[PDB]
Amino acid sequence: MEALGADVTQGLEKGSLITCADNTGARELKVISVHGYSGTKNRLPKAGLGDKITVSVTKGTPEMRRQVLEAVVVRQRKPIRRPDGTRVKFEDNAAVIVDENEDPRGTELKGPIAREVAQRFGSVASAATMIV
Amino acid sequence: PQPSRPRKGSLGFGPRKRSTSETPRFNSWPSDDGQPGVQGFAGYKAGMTHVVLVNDEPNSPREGMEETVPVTVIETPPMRAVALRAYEDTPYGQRPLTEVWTDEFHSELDRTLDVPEDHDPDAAEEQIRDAHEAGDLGDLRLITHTVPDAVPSVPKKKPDVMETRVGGGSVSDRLDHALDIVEDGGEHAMNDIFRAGEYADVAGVTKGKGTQGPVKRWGVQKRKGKHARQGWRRRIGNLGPWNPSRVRSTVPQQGQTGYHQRTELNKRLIDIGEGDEPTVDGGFVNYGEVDGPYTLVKGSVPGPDKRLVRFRPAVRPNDQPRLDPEVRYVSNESNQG
Amino acid sequence: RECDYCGTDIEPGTGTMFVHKDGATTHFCSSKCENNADLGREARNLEWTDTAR
RNA sequence: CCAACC
RNA sequence: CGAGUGGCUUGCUACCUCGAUGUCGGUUCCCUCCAUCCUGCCCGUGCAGAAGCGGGCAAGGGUGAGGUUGUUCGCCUAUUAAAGGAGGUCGUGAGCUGGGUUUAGACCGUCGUGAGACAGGUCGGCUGCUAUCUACUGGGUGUGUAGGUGUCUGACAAGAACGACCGUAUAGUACGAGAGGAACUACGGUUGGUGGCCACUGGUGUACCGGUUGUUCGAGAGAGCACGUGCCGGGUAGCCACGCCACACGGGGUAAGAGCUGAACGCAUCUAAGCUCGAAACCCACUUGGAAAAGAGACACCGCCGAGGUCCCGCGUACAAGACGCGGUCGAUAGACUCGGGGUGUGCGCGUCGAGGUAACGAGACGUUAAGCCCACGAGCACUAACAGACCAA
RNA sequence: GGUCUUAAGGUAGCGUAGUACCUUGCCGCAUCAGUAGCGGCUUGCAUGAAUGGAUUAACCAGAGCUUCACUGUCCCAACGUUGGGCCCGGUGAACUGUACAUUCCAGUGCGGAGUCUGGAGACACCCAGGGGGAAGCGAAGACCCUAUGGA
RNA sequence: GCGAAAGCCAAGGCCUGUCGGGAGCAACCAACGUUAGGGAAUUCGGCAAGUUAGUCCCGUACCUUCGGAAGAAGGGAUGCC
RNA sequence: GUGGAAGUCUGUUAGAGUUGGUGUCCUACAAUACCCUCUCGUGAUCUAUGUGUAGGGGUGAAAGGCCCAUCGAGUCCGGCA
Ligand SMILES: [Cl-]
Ligand SMILES: [Cl-]
Ligand SMILES: [K+]
Ligand SMILES: [Mg+2]
Ligand SMILES: [Mg+2]
Ligand SMILES: [Mg+2]
Ligand SMILES: [Mg+2]
Ligand SMILES: [Mg+2]
Ligand SMILES: [Mg+2]
Ligand SMILES: [Mg+2]
Ligand SMILES: [Mg+2]
Ligand SMILES: [Mg+2]
Ligand SMILES: [Mg+2]
Ligand SMILES: [Mg+2]
Ligand SMILES: [Mg+2]
Ligand SMILES: [Mg+2]
Ligand SMILES: [Mg+2]
Ligand SMILES: [Mg+2]
Ligand SMILES: [Mg+2]
Ligand SMILES: [Mg+2]
Ligand SMILES: [Mg+2]
Ligand SMILES: [Mg+2]
Ligand SMILES: [Mg+2]
Ligand SMILES: [Mg+2]
Ligand SMILES: [Mg+2]
Ligand SMILES: [Mg+2]
Ligand code: NA
Ligand code: NA
Ligand code: NA
Ligand code: NA
Ligand code: NA
Ligand code: NA
Ligand code: NA
Ligand code: NA
Ligand code: NA
Ligand code: NA
Ligand code: NA
Ligand code: NA
Ligand code: NA
Ligand code: NA
Ligand code: NA
Ligand code: NA
Ligand code: NA
Ligand code: NA
Ligand code: NA
Ligand SMILES: [Sr+2]
Ligand SMILES: [Sr+2]
Ligand SMILES: [Sr+2]
Ligand SMILES: [Sr+2]
Ligand SMILES: [Sr+2]
Ligand SMILES: [Sr+2]
Ligand SMILES: [Sr+2]
Ligand SMILES: [Sr+2]
Ligand SMILES: [Sr+2]
Ligand SMILES: [Sr+2]
Ligand SMILES: [Sr+2]
Ligand SMILES: [Sr+2]
Ligand SMILES: [Sr+2]
Ligand SMILES: [Sr+2]
Ligand SMILES: [Sr+2]
Ligand SMILES: [Sr+2]
Ligand SMILES: [Sr+2]
Ligand SMILES: [Sr+2]
Ligand SMILES: [Sr+2]
Ligand SMILES: [Sr+2]
Ligand SMILES: [Sr+2]
Ligand SMILES: [Sr+2]
Ligand SMILES: [Sr+2]
Ligand SMILES: [Sr+2]
Ligand SMILES: [Sr+2]
Ligand SMILES: [Sr+2]
Ligand SMILES: [Sr+2]
Ligand SMILES: [Sr+2]
Ligand SMILES: [Sr+2]
Ligand SMILES: [Sr+2]
Ligand SMILES: [Sr+2]
Ligand SMILES: [Sr+2]
Ligand SMILES: [Sr+2]
Ligand SMILES: [Sr+2]
Ligand SMILES: [Sr+2]
Ligand SMILES: [Sr+2]
Ligand SMILES: [Sr+2]
Repeated sequence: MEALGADVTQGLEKGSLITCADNTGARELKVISVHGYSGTKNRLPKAGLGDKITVSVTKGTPEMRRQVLEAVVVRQRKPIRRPDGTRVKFEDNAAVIVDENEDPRGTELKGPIAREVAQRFGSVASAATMIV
Repeated sequence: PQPSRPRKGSLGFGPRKRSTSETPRFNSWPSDDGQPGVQGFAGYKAGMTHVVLVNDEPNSPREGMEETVPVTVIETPPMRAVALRAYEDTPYGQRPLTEVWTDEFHSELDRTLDVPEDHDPDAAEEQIRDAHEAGDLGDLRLITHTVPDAVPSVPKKKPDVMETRVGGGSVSDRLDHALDIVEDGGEHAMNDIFRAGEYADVAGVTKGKGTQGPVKRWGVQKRKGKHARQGWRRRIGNLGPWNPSRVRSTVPQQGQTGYHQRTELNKRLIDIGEGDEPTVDGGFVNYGEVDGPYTLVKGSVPGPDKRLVRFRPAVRPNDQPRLDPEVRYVSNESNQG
Repeated sequence: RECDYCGTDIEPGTGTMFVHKDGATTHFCSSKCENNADLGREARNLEWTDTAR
């Protein structure tokens, strides 16, 4: 993928429960897999800011629950490092549901997004209210 | 079905024993291209700080932008190429033929060697030139030593001696180039060899940790879950199969870890100066203050503070040189805190 | 930059930026400041702080 | 599979 | 239908072992095989492209995470370049586990007149040992080569030190009616592996500073105990990873394969002689060890009445003993002191205020006070201690 | 089959059960995915009425399953504490010992060799270590069979 | 303090749950403290560890042999002067 | 409201016991020990001393448990070489 523009310490693993920062009807997401990732023996697959992940809906509307969908990690509590050395961290972990073209399934995003995620997923960005 | 997994640790840095010379010894030198020139230099590790640089990379989306970069400060005072040793080619490889020494010696070089009192620089030179005419001359190197005294933070006064190959144009031309340096006093500096922005390979004896177990030394797992409470916590599963009936040297075991020679490749030289611009408030921890010839190496360098590190022009650079990077800031913030 | 908590200047190539839930931003110069803020202390009531001084 | 008797 | 190879399954045999070679599965750690799952290079196609399908060379590297089940196997899920198979006493219990299996208790079904039986099911149910030899990982002392210091050589030895992927430009281009849709090459990044380092972020930090509960020292001050910090907050050095740095290109020879010249066989023929090319594979490049390489090495200088070394002393860039390294007045090596740089968070005492209360009394607030306390770091400084001194040595 | 053996021929209930071989039975629930678990169906290899059937509030260091909370069980390990470990003074055992013994790769051999054969490697001694091998030490195999053995 | 509970302290007893000396004191082991983000992914199985916790006020379901279930659950309060 | 029942609850009160760690130990401190966790604790309770039941016999809320480290038939000596 296109260089992110910052160094990330993956703060999530397969099975982690995160916030769905959009209005798709899904409230809580569970990480199932990380696109393009391949680990090592015993290592739990990890995901962090900027990664595209497959997810299942743990909490939300009946129609959304249990659906297996693609998403994009927009926020995480574990810090990340920007070119100027500063570390950046969020209040929670969150992802935005996305389709085969990486366009947000929802109409609006909730909460701030990291600028680095904007680079990668422009259409996701062209839905962001706040970009930090 | 027993998943695959790479082995624990590399088999290419063994045996993992205590190094014989604390002074690093390069086992390779740059190729002969440009004009003749000493292919290496040395210094003493002081500590680290960071510097904000202007992205130099012409292929970077950030070219021309601020960038914080970690730097290891190495005090690189002038050294003295004290002699010229010649190697001849023989059926059994290269062998020292003779050496051309000088008269001017640093006041304390006698803390390591028995300084020459009676030598014939011309008989030596003569034998060497005859070797070239004959075509039996191997490479040409300079016996070099440091000047610990120039460095206040380092307690040693006893100079460290190392041999550094001289490469360059034609042998005749660099042979003459070698003889010139030596004769003077051999006093040469970091500037004479490197330019800020070039890539250097740094060699040094790592920090010692004495005896350590397989977990730390080879990176084997610790025992897990229930297997961690029965009486074994940091011991590997087994020393090998029933057959072969012996323990292979490849199984991870306890032993000396640290204090090994390592040659770190492609370290970019961020800046070569003199003075106290890089020094840190309060002084570099366990080292002291810097105020003299110094080099800022990008990133980390093997060894503890005060150890002798060696520089060599990168023998296998991956990227082209981008000379004299622009340094907009050099942190001097205390390292205690 | 200045630390949004104690007031001292943040040494370049240092510190962390915490991104609040509402999108706000707080630039901390160190863990000490972060940790006092986490405790709910207001920099103005802490004597050693530049803000307080 | 299997680690005895069936 | 015919001919074989393997020794993973199963069967057969009873050769070895019953004065015992602990039994399945898993786990951990190491080496290997190729009948190749991916990656490199090829050939064919019912090969336009993209992609499939089949075949050849090839074992360098990789082959992962999860749900049921003790399970092996397998079924299933999302990832992936791919998530290959097999040998090592079905590698691995003087390594682990004890779910299964596999005693003694007990139950169900079936069988038995009964005692009791059932690779049928079910609940519970015990794992000893201070390593002699050998093996290997690391560390020493001697002898040999035959006075000392310093610097090297390189026979050998180890490496995967690197493997893989995504993205961009090429390019909505070649190809194709369209749908769809490449490559050479140049770049940016990720992942797995590898070695090192602590400026940054993060952890620790029973150094340290603060808050505070119970109790005891009459109160105050200052302290002990509450497990080797009572509890809580912060955290220097150091050590660490979750942090940071670095880990090619290029040559040489080949396999499959593509060809050249070319005859036996006037022609033809990549082959028989000769030759041009051509794989992640082989060799070199790179890193690490390496004078005990018995052909036991090379060079330079010093010394044989003295070069050098030992004891001793102050110490760590070193360290389980040993070893290693630095300094010893020609000196800043360690400590004291004073600065500097750090940690904590505003000391004792006193003064004002303070809900009230006749008063006594009074939790607490402000000032004095960027205070007080403390520091495994740095500088300065010979104040103290590196003194005195003994000895070996061609 | 629409009686026959041997008296009767399984009723109420319960049911894939701590009983179902087939079997991961089929449907549903729950999970990304559930040989598990729960509900239903049920022809029950081989349920069933004091050989008690069903049911059941309360109780339980009894067996199985799910959820919330939490966490170093795990990803993936780090730093620290106390006692050992290491060095020194003193005290001072035991297990084990046919012999030799510096081994390694192959082979051979009663087919599972440090000692046989061929090669390879190998200067002596000592310290620390984790235990690959000595089919290691400990116990005349608790299994199996055999004995004109025992209980 | 509810307390013959914990913890601390008297009277009284002891330094004999009887080998010491030394190394910032390494590997490894026994007990144990602290661990960012994730939060059972570990495992046959949450085994081990942890979470909760005292007292008062509010409030408390299915089911029931009417006893119980129940401290269900869930929520709030707590010092000093 | 009183009353204060209970093979009733909590409880390391005394006291009794022992689910798990398959922790420590396993030439032990110990031929059944140590630590934490855990269960009972007004009763078919626990406990001291005295006393009775004896080997094909006792005793047994039954595990072939127990009858002096010994039990699907104690121990000693004898039968017995
Ligand atoms: Cl995955
Ligand atoms: Cl393990
Ligand atoms: K046997
Ligand atoms: Mg695993
Ligand atoms: Mg620091
Ligand atoms: Mg800082
Ligand atoms: Mg036989
Ligand atoms: Mg045995
Ligand atoms: Mg093949
Ligand atoms: Mg291989
Ligand atoms: Mg086996
Ligand atoms: Mg074994
Ligand atoms: Mg065993
Ligand atoms: Mg043992
Ligand atoms: Mg079971
Ligand atoms: Mg069982
Ligand atoms: Mg059986
Ligand atoms: Mg069922
Ligand atoms: Mg009846
Ligand atoms: Mg026997
Ligand atoms: Mg039997
Ligand atoms: Mg009989
Ligand atoms: Mg943590
Ligand atoms: Mg698992
Ligand atoms: Mg438990
Ligand atoms: Mg009695
Ligand atoms: Na143990
Ligand atoms: Na074995
Ligand atoms: Na065959
Ligand atoms: Na096994
Ligand atoms: Na391969
Ligand atoms: Na499975
Ligand atoms: Na075996
Ligand atoms: Na065992
Ligand atoms: Na096993
Ligand atoms: Na080649
Ligand atoms: Na019946
Ligand atoms: Na009970
Ligand atoms: Na822990
Ligand atoms: Na062994
Ligand atoms: Na019997
Ligand atoms: Na004594
Ligand atoms: Na009444
Ligand atoms: Na117990
Ligand atoms: Na009898
Ligand atoms: Sr050298
Ligand atoms: Sr070399
Ligand atoms: Sr155990
Ligand atoms: Sr063997
Ligand atoms: Sr035997
Ligand atoms: Sr082959
Ligand atoms: Sr392929
Ligand atoms: Sr199966
Ligand atoms: Sr098997
Ligand atoms: Sr295996
Ligand atoms: Sr079992
Ligand atoms: Sr079974
Ligand atoms: Sr049975
Ligand atoms: Sr000899
Ligand atoms: Sr492209
Ligand atoms: Sr199109
Ligand atoms: Sr204490
Ligand atoms: Sr508490
Ligand atoms: Sr060919
Ligand atoms: Sr020699
Ligand atoms: Sr019926
Ligand atoms: Sr032999
Ligand atoms: Sr040992
Ligand atoms: Sr007293
Ligand atoms: Sr005594
Ligand atoms: Sr702490
Ligand atoms: Sr689980
Ligand atoms: Sr699981
Ligand atoms: Sr509550
Ligand atoms: Sr009771
Ligand atoms: Sr009780
Ligand atoms: Sr047990
Ligand atoms: Sr425990
Ligand atoms: Sr025992
Ligand atoms: Sr009572
Ligand atoms: Sr007895
Ligand atoms: Sr007799």
